[PDB]
Amino acid sequence: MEAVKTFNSELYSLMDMKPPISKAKMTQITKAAIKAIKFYKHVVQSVEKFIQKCKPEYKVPGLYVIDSIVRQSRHQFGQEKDVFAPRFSNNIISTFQNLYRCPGDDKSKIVRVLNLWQKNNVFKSEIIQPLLDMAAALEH
Amino acid sequence: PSYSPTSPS
Ligand SMILES: [N+]
Repeated sequence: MEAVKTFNSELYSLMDMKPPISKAKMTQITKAAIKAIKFYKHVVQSVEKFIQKCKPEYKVPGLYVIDSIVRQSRHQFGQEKDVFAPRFSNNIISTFQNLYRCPGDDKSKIVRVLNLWQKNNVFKSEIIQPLLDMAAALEH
Repeated sequence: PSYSPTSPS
């Protein structure tokens, strides 16, 4: 899976940079993911694996990868044709459990993304709400 | 410029 090998390289190249990650790098990763759309399942697994394994400082970068991929795919293939949001939604509870192990000052950045996802209907509201509830429950 | 989740695709 050459296209996946190229995606894996871009995603892991996040390790070669101190956050915040540039738009230029996020674009590169996103472009690689889209070119690898035949193996969208392996792309999703690689992103989820990255989020499970990375240092606290790369949690929000990991979430930005999901955001950037999903929005680019919706734009490029059509909102109802996008394969990425539905696939990312399968393990999304586990993904956010992992994301919420970010530094304290990064929690608001996760909520910001969740609110935008709701506002712009990137994910179904039924999916997003428990993710928000988890954020608030952590603050108590 | 750093990535913003508000920025267009
Ligand atoms: N897609």
